[PDB]
Amino acid sequence: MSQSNRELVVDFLSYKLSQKGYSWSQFPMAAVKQALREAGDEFELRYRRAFSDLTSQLHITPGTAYQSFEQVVNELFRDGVNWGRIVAFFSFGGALCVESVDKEMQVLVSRIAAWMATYLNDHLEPWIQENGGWDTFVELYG
Repeated sequence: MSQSNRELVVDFLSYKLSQKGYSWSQFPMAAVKQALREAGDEFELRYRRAFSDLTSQLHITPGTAYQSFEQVVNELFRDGVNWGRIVAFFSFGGALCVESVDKEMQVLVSRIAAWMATYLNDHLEPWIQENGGWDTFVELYG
């Protein structure tokens, strides 16, 4: 999970940046990654606001600390965790990275990736592991 999740986060963020015309140079596993990439595209297809409100609540700068990131991300889970909210969490991180590149703060991309892995391992893996693990995610979104 530690390294697994780190790799999962980097893959999704790299996918999103590539897809959107940005560089990703600031950085069954294969089945998990693919399922998550598609899940995110489906999610963003419906919700296209890009978490403007949440990103505004965060207004990320090189000075922003994890605790602030954690506090804002917690908003997605006020009613607890579920697969859709985990997908939204990945999408939110992608949105934060795109925003960071648009502001010429590409230095933040690897930082956001680290923050996401930390948050995933700390707050989301408990629920994930209790509900089938990533195997169930693939089975549900693959």
